[PDB]
Amino acid sequence: YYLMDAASLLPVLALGLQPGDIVLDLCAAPGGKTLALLQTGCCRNLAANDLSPSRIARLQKILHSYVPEEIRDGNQV
Amino acid sequence: DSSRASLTRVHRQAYARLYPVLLVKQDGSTIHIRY
Amino acid sequence: YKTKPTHGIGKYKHLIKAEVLNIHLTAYDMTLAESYAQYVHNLCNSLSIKVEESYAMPTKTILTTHERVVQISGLSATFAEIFLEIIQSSLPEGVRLSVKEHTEEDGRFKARPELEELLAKLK
Amino acid sequence: KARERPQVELTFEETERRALLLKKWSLYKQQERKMERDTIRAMLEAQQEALEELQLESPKLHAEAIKRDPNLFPFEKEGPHYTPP
Amino acid sequence: SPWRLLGALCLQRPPVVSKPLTPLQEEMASLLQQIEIERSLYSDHELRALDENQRLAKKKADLAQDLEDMWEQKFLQFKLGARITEADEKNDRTSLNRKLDRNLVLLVREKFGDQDVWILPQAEWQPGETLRGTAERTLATLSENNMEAKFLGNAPCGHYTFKFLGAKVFFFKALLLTGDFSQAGNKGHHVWVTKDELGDYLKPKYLAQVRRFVSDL
RNA sequence: AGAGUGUAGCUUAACACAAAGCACCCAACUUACACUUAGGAGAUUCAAUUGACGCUCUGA
Repeated sequence: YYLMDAASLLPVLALGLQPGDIVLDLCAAPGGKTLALLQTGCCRNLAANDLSPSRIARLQKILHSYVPEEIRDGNQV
Repeated sequence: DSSRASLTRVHRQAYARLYPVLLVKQDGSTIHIRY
Repeated sequence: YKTKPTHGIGKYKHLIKAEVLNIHLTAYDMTLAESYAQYVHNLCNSLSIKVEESYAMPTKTILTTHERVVQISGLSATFAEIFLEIIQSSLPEGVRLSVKEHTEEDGRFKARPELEELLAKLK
Repeated sequence: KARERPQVELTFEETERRALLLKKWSLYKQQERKMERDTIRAMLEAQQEALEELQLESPKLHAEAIKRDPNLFPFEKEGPHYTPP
Repeated sequence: SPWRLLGALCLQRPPVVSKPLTPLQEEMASLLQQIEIERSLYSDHELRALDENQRLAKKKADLAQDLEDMWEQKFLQFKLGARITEADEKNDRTSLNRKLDRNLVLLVREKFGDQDVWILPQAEWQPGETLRGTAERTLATLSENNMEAKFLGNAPCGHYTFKFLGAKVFFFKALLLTGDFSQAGNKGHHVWVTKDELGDYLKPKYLAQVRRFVSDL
């Protein structure tokens, strides 16, 4: 499980996500919402972007540690 | 040359038995469709 | 080395570059449509006709018919003559033959390798 | 229950057909691709010669000849059928 | 330069009846059927065909065939349309339904001053109209019926020049899906001619070259 | 009627020690393509450098 504020989970629920949808997340790092988008499983391709490579590093870490390599594959994330 | 392309086997690994079922619905036209 | 007459023998990226019709082939039978799509695609490859995609949108809800599409490009008006005649003659079983166009209202997900040089030229 | 037809093995008799009739396909398809390519060559040469002849006769008429047809925008056509409706 | 203003329209009527099977085709049809059935997981029909029959046999020891029967014999007496509507006339070249398994061309009898020969419908081209427009003009003038002939792209299929003064004729194709003739017994001598007797139709050597841009298929 | 030419689609490939090398075709993996794998069809036009069978262009 991932411990996070349940408030931050609401905007993901606000998206009417359907299978085979392409999701852009302009500010991804450190994560939380991105992980939730991945947990939905309705997204075909994921776009994760953040200006600071310092923060994207921890984003990389959390998605590596939580999400298996099988789901990453090639440009799905 | 319709005949060569008409009879073909589907390249799906798993499928149910396909019988050439006749397709007429008050159209006067005969069509052989695998169902 | 620049001054030596062998210069730029290693040049490679100059040889590469770092920088429309849609054909409908609907049939009720699911053993037929893709076979003819294959055939048309093979004809296109032989006569140097550029192909984009062979996309398939889902079966209509119930009875049930499914649509197979081939995207083609690079066709001349003169060469169309020969090409369209063959694809009409080769029609297997009452398959609706359509020629649809991109109407500027019909964007792609760019790959990571493609994006870097795009960013470099953007700024 | 997920097993329809388990065993389909037979004697060399079946394989004889499986092989030789497939070789007959290779032959049959060989002739048809040859004649297809024959039509290709014949067609393109015919149109080319005709256009050249029109060109030398009249320079302005071949120009209006090489326009793309707007009627091929909604072009819809069927082919052969089992039985007429 | 003196020229005779001539134009030509190839009305290639598409086949209405599907092409006949060569022996190998039905041989392989039976073969592909065998391959098809030999690789399967389960079908709802086999559940009623075999499984319920087997348990019914077990019940009796202590129908799918029946419902297949009535399916089979109902359409036997309900005879479908004739696959071959060619042989009944055998001679009606004027009739549209003469040969339906192959491409056919409509051919008219022309009456020239000094030569009398069967040729493909003519078009008297004008500098006012385009070359393509000539083909559309001659729809009503020569056939005097209902036309829904589809015209493809503008391009010269073939060109022939004969000298007696000179003549020039350009050939364009068209697709006529239905050619219902209002006046079957019209004065105009129109016949639908297949590829195989097309050579025997016309006598001239020079216009025998037409075969190059008209495919047998 | 004359004017040219000739190897399966292309190639002067051919000294042989051979008629070669790319093209091409179905089959399985693939939405497809493609790659790869497992198979198939191929030619030195016919008669002694010469003559005539096929093609092409000019002869109404």
